[PDB]
Amino acid sequence: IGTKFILAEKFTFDPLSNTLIDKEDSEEIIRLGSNESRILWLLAQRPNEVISRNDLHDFVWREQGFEVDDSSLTQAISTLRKMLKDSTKSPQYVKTVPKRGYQLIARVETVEE
Repeated sequence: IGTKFILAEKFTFDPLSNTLIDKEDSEEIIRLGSNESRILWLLAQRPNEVISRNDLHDFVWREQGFEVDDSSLTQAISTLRKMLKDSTKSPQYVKTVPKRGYQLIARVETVEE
């Protein structure tokens, strides 16, 4: 329902507004793209589960909404990694599973509804 979460105890994420605000820098606010938010939505609906490209497609196919096509899955993941300021060579907050999809490792702390 757009419940606010803190990611990785480093960033405050508002799914409702689709924005990420760095806890260490309140002036640093990054807007999240359509498919980029679709990923985190599926992760919110499937905590601790790997989200595939087919899963993303399923979300798009569901409801009466349409895909804006801001970016691909992998591209959206790259953006998410940048937004969370994760490691390039060995990310510790975003996990990639070969031939399965992607899974968020960042700790998810409930803030408010």
